[PDB]
Amino acid sequence: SPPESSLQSNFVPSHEEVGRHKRFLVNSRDSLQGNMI
Amino acid sequence: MREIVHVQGGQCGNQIGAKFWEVISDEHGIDPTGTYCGDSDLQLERINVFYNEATGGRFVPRAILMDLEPGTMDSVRAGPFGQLFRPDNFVFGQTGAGNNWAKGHYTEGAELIDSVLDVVRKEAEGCDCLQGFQITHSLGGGTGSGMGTLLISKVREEYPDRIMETFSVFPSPKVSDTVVEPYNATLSVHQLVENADEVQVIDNEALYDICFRTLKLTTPTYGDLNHLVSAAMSGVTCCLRFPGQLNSDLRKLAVNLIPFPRLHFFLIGFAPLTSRGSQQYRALSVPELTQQMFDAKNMMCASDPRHGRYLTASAMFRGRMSTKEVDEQMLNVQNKNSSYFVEWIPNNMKSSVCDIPPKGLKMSVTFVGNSTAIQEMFKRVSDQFTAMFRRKAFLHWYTGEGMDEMEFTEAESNMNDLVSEYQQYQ
Amino acid sequence: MREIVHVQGGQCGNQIGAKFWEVISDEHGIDPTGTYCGDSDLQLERINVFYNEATGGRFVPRAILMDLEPGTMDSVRAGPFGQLFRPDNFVFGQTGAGNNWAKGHYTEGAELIDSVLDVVRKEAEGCDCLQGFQITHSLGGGTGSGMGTLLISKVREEYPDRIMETFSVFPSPKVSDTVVEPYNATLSVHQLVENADEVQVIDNEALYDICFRTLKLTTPTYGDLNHLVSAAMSGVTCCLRFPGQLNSDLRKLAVNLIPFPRLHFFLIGFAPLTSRGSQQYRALSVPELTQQMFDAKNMMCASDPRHGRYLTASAMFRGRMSTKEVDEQMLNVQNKNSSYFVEWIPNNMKSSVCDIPPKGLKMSVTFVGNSTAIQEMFKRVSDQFTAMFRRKAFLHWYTGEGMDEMEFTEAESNMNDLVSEYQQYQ
Amino acid sequence: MREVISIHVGQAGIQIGNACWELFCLEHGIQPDGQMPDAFNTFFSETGAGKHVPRCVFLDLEPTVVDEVRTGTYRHLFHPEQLISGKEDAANNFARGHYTIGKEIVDLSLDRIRKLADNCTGLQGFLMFNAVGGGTGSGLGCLLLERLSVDYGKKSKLNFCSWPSPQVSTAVVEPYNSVLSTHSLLEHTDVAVMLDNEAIYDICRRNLDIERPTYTNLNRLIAQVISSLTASLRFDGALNVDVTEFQTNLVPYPRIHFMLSSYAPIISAEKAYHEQLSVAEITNSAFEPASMMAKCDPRHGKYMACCLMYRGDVVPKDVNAAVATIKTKRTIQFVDWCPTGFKCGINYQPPTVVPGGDLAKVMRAVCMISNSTAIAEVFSRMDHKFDLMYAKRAFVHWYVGEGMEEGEFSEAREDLAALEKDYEEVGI
Amino acid sequence: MREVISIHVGQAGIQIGNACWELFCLEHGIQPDGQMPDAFNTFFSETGAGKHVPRCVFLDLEPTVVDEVRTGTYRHLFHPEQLISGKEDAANNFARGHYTIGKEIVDLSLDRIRKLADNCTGLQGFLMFNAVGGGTGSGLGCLLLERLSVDYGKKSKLNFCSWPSPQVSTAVVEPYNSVLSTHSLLEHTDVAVMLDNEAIYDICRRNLDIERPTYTNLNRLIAQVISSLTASLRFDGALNVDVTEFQTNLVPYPRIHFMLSSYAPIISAEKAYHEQLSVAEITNSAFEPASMMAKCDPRHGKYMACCLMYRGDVVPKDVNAAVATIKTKRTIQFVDWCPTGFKCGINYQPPTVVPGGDLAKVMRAVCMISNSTAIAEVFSRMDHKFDLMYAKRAFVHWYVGEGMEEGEFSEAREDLAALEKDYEEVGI
Ligand SMILES: Nc1nc2c(ncn2[C@@H]2O[C@H](COP(=O)(O)OP(=O)(O)OP(=O)(O)O)[C@@H](O)[C@H]2O)c(=O)[nH]1
Ligand SMILES: Nc1nc2c(ncn2[C@@H]2O[C@H](COP(=O)(O)OP(=O)(O)OP(=O)(O)O)[C@@H](O)[C@H]2O)c(=O)[nH]1
Ligand SMILES: Nc1nc2c(ncn2[C@@H]2O[C@H](COP(=O)(O)OP(=O)(O)O)[C@@H](O)[C@H]2O)c(=O)[nH]1
Ligand SMILES: Nc1nc2c(ncn2[C@@H]2O[C@H](COP(=O)(O)OP(=O)(O)O)[C@@H](O)[C@H]2O)c(=O)[nH]1
Ligand SMILES: [Mg+2]
Ligand SMILES: [Mg+2]
Repeated sequence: SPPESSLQSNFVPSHEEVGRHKRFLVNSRDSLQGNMI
Repeated sequence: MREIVHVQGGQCGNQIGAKFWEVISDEHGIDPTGTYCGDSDLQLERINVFYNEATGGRFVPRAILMDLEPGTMDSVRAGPFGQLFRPDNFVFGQTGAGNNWAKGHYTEGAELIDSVLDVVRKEAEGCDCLQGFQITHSLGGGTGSGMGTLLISKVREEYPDRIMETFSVFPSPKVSDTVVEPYNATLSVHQLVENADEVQVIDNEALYDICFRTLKLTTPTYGDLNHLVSAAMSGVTCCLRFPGQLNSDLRKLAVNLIPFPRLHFFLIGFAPLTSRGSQQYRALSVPELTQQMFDAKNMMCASDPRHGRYLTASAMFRGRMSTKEVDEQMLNVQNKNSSYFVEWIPNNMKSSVCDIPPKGLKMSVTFVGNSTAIQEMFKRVSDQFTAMFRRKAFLHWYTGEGMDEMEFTEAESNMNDLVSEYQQYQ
Repeated sequence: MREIVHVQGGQCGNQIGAKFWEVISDEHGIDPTGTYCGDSDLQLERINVFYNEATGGRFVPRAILMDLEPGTMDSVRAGPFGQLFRPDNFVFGQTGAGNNWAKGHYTEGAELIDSVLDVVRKEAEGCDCLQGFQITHSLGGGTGSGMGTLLISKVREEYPDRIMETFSVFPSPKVSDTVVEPYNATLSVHQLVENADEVQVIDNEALYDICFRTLKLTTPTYGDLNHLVSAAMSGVTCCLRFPGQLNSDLRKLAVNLIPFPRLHFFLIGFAPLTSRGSQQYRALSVPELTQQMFDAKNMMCASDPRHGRYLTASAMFRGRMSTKEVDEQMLNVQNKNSSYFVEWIPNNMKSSVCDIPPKGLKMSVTFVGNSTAIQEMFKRVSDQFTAMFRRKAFLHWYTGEGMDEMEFTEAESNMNDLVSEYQQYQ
Repeated sequence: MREVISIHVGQAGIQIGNACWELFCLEHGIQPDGQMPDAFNTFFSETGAGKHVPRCVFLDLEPTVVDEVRTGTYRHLFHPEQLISGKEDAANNFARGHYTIGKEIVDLSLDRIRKLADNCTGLQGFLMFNAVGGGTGSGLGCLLLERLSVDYGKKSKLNFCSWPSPQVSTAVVEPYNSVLSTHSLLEHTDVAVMLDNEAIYDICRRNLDIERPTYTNLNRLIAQVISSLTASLRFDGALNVDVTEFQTNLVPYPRIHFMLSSYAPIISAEKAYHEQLSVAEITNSAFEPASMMAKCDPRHGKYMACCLMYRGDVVPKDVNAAVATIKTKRTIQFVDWCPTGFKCGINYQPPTVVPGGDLAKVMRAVCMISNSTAIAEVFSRMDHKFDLMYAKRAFVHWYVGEGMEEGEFSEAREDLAALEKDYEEVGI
Repeated sequence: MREVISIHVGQAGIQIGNACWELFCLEHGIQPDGQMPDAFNTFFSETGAGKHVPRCVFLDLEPTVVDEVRTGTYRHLFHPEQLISGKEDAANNFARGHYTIGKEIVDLSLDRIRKLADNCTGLQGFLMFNAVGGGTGSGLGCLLLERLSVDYGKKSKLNFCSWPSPQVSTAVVEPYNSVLSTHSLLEHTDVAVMLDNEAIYDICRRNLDIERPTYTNLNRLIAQVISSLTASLRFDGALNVDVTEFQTNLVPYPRIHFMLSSYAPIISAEKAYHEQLSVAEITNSAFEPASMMAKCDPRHGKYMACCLMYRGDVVPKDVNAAVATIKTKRTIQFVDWCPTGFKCGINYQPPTVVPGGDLAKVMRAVCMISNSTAIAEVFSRMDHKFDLMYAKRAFVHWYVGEGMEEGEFSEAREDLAALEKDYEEVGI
């Protein structure tokens, strides 16, 4: 088997690439105009 | 119609500009997936000022993410409203400017400035004619100051007749971060004073002082300081997005705040501002809207305007309200504070009515004012820059990355001349 | 009515035309077993231009599968849409050309070209009247460059007045494979310049440039790049199969691109081309189509048109679209980019409207342009050829097949006078 | 994308390196096989089924510590020629490191570095660990830095070299080995960070009340330091600190890059059950001279620059309140030409505790690296006990008879004397 | 239709045919009886009911290595008369091996090479594996190459000649045998490739880390070379390279047909799963000067052509990306009359590892055959060794009285110096 086509007839790529992340640790923040809890 | 072009540079600009697109998507009823909800005429009758219809029905922001390291680009797309932006608006560096001016301005910001003007021209020439450029970045670091302001140099050459609106966050006097700050700050200031049509100043000392006294939070983070800048930056552009009894725009601010083009530095205020302890106890009306807004505690610069003199100023009133109590109260604040207002200018105030109030409130105001009290943090930058430069400390980076020495002597002399010309009008 | 005969040679050509007969099968509703699907009258009103009715219900291609080695033709047949082609339209070689123009053109290209002339005479004379030929091959190899171009020669003599429209892929100069490329490149140009009516240049690093910058493909295979140029092959012939408000033809391209018979070398662009991380973000309109098409990033020839002058150009649009914007956009780019558009021709470029767009897209555009920037591509192939022929390298595989040195110098002369002829029009 | 190469020369580098990489394996989740039951990229590579092999070389001229790593637990984590070994020890000699044994091992060493660097662009720099008192840690450690400057010119090169004590040195010819290593690393090292063994012994005795720990317990505490330096390179945080501003914020002059460190909190589980861990007091502990990392008193030294690396659940508000407290504090004095004196970097990941170790699970920590004028005294005591033994030709016949000539001692003597004059001139 | 004929002479040729056909039987599914439980048509011919039969001749005048093959496991696979045996050893003698004792075995060998190459037209070429230092490898190899040149002149003549090393020569009269053999290797051999023993000795010593390797492990590496040689000929690929492509892309002058070889990766199981052996990490090791399989140092030579063949799941994106960094590095250099020097072949099927051998199951591999000006050095010390021992008539009486004449040595001396004058004439 040769490698398959990675483009549809719509002429766009077929599979995504997961971006190189940074080990996202979230931060809980919200303020002003009610400013939560 | 008109088109505000936003550019979002540096680590600091990428967080304060992301929170900006959280609240403008709030004001226009935009979902984080790009669609629309809310069912109102007033949310999208003027939507081309900040958004583009992308033939998927979504409203992509006309804002470009711009940094020399993908650490901040990773964060702004992982969180909420990161799906709103286009990945082609993101421009990536890989090396990173380690808070050095020549690092971003001469060596490795030179090869990414060709790619980022390609995306500026992609969205500028795609419309008929735009209204202005809105430049948020950081002068304390490197990728915001040096790599940021050569963009300011280049787009002014291509579009000299358009307005040049910059919101720059300054080094702060009390907190000591990014220890080579006075080199980055001074080398950006003298070059943007001949280049930017008008500049507004944000300092993290003043945003902390707001959370000390007016918001009375206990643990304010950077996201809380972001929405302080973001609520003010929404308010300064609200009349271009919404109707009103008295319409205005950014060059209305420019013609009504700038008697001389060398002096174009402003202070920002924003009222009302309380926590829930005073949300139901304070009469939301025109007296304390104007009177909190003329307070040093509410100022977003680390300056006391009581020290200086208000040369010119403007107020951006938002919401359905009585209009006498807007402008006659600014006549009373001029009569009571006649010593605080400059003597050869009668009616220092520009006013406008932006009849759609912001979300969650019914009355608000945004301050943009040219005060000669903005001299004082140029003085403390001058004192600490010449403290580092009289014995040439931390200089070998700024020499070895292709940048000369008399470029620094003209940098100090230009800003000293800017300080001296603010004295003669006080 | 008319018929365009695809003649498809070299191991590059057979696998770049397998993807060509996949896209015109998809656009025309051809099941790979041969039967029609999709029950649309516009989708089969013009079939006789590329397919012939088989009196068994199927639509056999008018394709001339051509190679000197029996391997790539077996892989094309074994793949999908490879059982569409007539088995007798394949012509088989048993020895092959070893990237050798001598055995490609003279010795091993002679005993097989008598069978190719038999099959191309059989299908063409069976038609009522021809429209042209579509020569797709490679110049960096042995069989496509060797007797694909001798096939170009003799059907030009035997058919003197028809159209000969060739998609030839030049050798990739930056990252060069098949080390004796400039012998097969330069010395097949000077033969082809008096025997080809219309030429389009394809470069492999340009095909990698559009896969990297505009498609952001992580792993681009040959199937991707053969699929991208088949967008050009279908977009250039859209009006041959489909109606339009303004019509065209390959003859229209001939009469509206060359003011002189020698300058038939063209560049090719295709728009739109975006990833699906930015497909929902793409506003798809006529002004955004033309400006993204008019970039060296998008053009599938590896020559910079900013260093040259577009002497003549053309733009086939596709899709239901307004016909004031099918010209006011080119008045915008001619007035803005007048430095890149030559003066002694007024209004350098034409357009036509095809009504059916490619499937999945509502509008598209292909571009065939006679730009004088190709002088930097022939002179760049020149400095490898004159350096490798000065010191007599790899020449005994050439002179040892009924051959001498005189037409190598004639190749240098007949190509550098094409370089110098493009010199006088920049 | 991002990657950093760690080089460990000498058996001091070996023992600091095995504990440094066992924390990284427990920090990202690498089993002793190199599998993950994505910040590994900045310290661990990839090769298919989770195989996250390390990006570090291990130089030693003698095999007696390297091949017992091969025999030990971490066999298949490390690539086998990343562990590079000779046959004979340099045995406390600068000449034995350079000219007789090191010339035959440095060709294979740069062969492995070149293959391990050209795998992907994005190399921030090299982290050097060595012993200046030793033979291969100072001699071969010099010649690696000579061959790294000639090819990898513009790349950053951090340094963490174990300076000997005024008292605990366990050698006699470390006066020769150390000051010949200075003539190496004034002009080849970009940022030099100083270490000292009794300055880790007195932290283990006082801050954890551990009366009999060993060399390996020193190596956990320093492993926590290097992991905190690369905290922002791997994990996310509010203020990113990569390697390029360890030098442009802490090095004011190219010949002034010798600098100090400190770590806090170093608190056991039996003391963390009573003391509250606030950001204000962990940085107050990092400013105490008794909590210092290389035994250099900063009362007579004058802080030119500093860096703070907060790691954990540190809110930026009390970062700025605590650092304003030390400007008010008079006993930590700073320089008049550097009024601002601080670069702050916040990372959200808490410090990773090793079970069976010495530390507990704390929610916040500081890694402070400060360039101060106090580094003048650590070389002035080097002045006094070098001239006290060089004056009567003691231990000189080993050096002169083994390739290196007399006179290189005198120019390296004038080199560190010039370093003394530079630190006195900048400290006015 | 398509077939290739291998030819082996000498004891070295016989066991180098045993390794390359232990491998080719193991990848084509060929049991030692030949029964499958159309890509095989190059090396095996369909005979009867599902039997595949070797396409070669095994040639040796001494029976001591060949009749032990016909009593072995592969004895019902091979045809009996394809293995042709003599009666007496040539005994390091060009005079006997060409003239005296080698003339009664050529009539059987040319009968079988006719009966094997006449079954189908379109024969792809002949391969030759000879021992240069041997007696029948040099003598019989020369004369039958002469007779196959007059019979089949227009067919390819591949050769992988096993040359004596500068220090490893395992005999005494290698100056006579090799210089006499290269007089005719120059004139009627279309392709020559040097396989020096000590170079492949070193490669097994450091890459595969076997410090007692034997001629078996030497022979497996050549088997991997010939497998990735004709991988494109046997199986399909992204870009085919034919055997005719070799001379058209590596031989710019008919006299210069002497090229090099290199195989990478040759990693061992233990060291295998420890590197992402990527289309680059493996093409950098293929171009490494010490990874040479004939110990011709190319840093003092100029590359005049190079052919790379990839074998596995190789995308050509990083083929072009990695070969660009090969082109840009200045430690490699090309002669200016070949601005490009690269012919690439791609085969989809990965190489197959032999059980119990010394390689590992590797997904992608590179074999690289480069023509260079650095062939002048293997003939330059050949000049030194021949004249140093021809000076005083050593071993001359074994050649003069056994068929040749005094003066063959002078002209074989002369035309090798003509090869040197021709190589330096390219070398400006
Ligand atoms: N902190 C720490 N210091 C060590 C360690 N091992 C050795 N040292 C220091 O190194 C000095 C002795 O030199 P070594 O490192 O053992 O020798 P070397 O640098 O490998 O060079 P050679 O003497 O040739 O083996 C001692 O005085 C210690 O200060 C260790 O595991 N941890
Ligand atoms: N590459 C390779 N060469 C070998 C091998 N075995 C022997 N040789 C070469 O063969 C040479 C000696 O000749 P032999 O092959 O033993 O004997 P021969 O070719 O039959 O010729 P005679 O010496 O007359 O018996 C040595 O110089 C080696 O270089 C092997 O396993 N691999
Ligand atoms: N206004 C504002 N300032 C910030 C924010 N985050 C950090 N800062 C300030 O910016 C300085 C660091 O800037 P830096 O990120 O290095 O700028 P960069 O070079 O553009 O990345 C610190 O002194 C902070 O006080 C923010 O979210 N808003
Ligand atoms: N665009 C394109 N180029 C190809 C393709 N296949 C091979 N090539 C290029 O063609 C050159 C080899 O010529 P080739 O077609 O194989 O020789 P030929 O079949 O005898 O003409 C190589 O440099 C490849 O880069 C293909 O499918 N598409
Ligand atoms: Mg030693
Ligand atoms: Mg022999």
